[PDB]
Amino acid sequence: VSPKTYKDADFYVAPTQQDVNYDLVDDFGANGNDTSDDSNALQRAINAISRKPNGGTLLIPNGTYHFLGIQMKSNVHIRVESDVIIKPTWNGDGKNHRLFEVGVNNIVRNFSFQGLGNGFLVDFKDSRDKNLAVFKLGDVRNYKISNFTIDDNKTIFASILVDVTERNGRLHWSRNGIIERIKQNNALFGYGLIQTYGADNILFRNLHSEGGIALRMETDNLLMKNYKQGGIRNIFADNIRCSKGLAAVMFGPHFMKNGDVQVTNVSSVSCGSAVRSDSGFVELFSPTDEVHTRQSWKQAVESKLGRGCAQTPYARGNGGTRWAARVTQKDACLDKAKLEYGIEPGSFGTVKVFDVTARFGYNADLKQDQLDYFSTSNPMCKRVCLPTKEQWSKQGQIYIGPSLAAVIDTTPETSKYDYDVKTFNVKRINFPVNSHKTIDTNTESSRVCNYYGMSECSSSRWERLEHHHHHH
Ligand SMILES: [Ca+2]
Ligand code: NI
Repeated sequence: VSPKTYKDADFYVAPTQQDVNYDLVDDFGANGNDTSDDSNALQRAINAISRKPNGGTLLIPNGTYHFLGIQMKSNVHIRVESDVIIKPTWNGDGKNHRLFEVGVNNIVRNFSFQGLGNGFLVDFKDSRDKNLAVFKLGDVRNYKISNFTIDDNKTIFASILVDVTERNGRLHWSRNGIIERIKQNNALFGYGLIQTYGADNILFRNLHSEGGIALRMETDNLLMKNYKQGGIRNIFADNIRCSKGLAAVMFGPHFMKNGDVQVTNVSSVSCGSAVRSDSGFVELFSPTDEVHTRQSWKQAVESKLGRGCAQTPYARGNGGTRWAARVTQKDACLDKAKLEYGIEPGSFGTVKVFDVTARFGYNADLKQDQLDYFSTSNPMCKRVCLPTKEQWSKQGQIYIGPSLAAVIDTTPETSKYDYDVKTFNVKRINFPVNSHKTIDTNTESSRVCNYYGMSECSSSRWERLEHHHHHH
């Protein structure tokens, strides 16, 4: 079997007309030389540009800029010179920030943002703000974002949120685009370069995440739960790479029913696996006017579903009055929950991954529920470490240690909502004897690691100091 082919114009069509072309410093008064905020300048430039029926280009010239919460607009095409450094402007209000928002609070049509030459840098290393994404996308169509390195500091926040937004009683999200030639350094395990929530006809290409997951197809979030709208469809990716992370490519549908995805050329070095699949699952949320306790919400649920059909309900945020519970993964329970609440576990349609190469290493991101898969090849749990509380205060959520497999697949969960990640020409390099090529639901495991008394990771290892950057 052969992969499906395509051309860049299938996703993104560049402008044929242009009314204006400006320079961020010369025309708008950005200062590339001090540490002042350049947000106003950038936005004034963007605004002036979208004013014109055919828009135009704005050049961001060499220098160091500070931007935050900028609002993109239709028919603006930003070009960024290769010695630019972009930094998040400081904001101490403790909320979730992004450098750039595309179709989040408006509607955006023909838009691009491109590094020239060898690419530029977004730098988070000196930021005091932990809550940062580079781009958040909503209602945007026909776009290209392209060319740069993100120097992260394990912030909370996939860097690029291919996300939904809410306008006039429905959800909206991005249709045709390309996101390509981006490297991320020093990402947090539970995050990475791309996270997708709602997406039609998007090409993801030449993307690399150091840590976490490069292409996270984990389709979750409030608005989609509530509106029963969103998810991803007809996604193409090529050249997805992981280093010192969980996975290059990950499928995790949650509650959303997703479309088709095709991936070619997946590589990883020193990651959990090159490809990862999770089963879908259902959470039932208690009503927002009823006052509930954990035990009362479990009871409402076991009442309609059965003894044993609810998992341990957790708290909705702070408050303590609103509750959510996972339906147990048993066809029976899942069946009644379908009949009774009209909702089921999520899945993906046709999924094909071509050319997967996983190179063994010693510094993968590892989840605690994966450690027992070392039983066959690493029966003394060598080279696995626990991060200190200063490094990560919820000890046991993340470990650093040897690669486990080419492909991890937890999808066999359930009967009716199972989905099929087809993989082709899968290779491993330098895995030890008795190790796993695929890990699934049936794979034999057995505790060999000290979960909470094993030795702790050096600062050097946690902070990836051995990696001297050369994007310079
Ligand atoms: Ca400045
Ligand atoms: Ni760097």
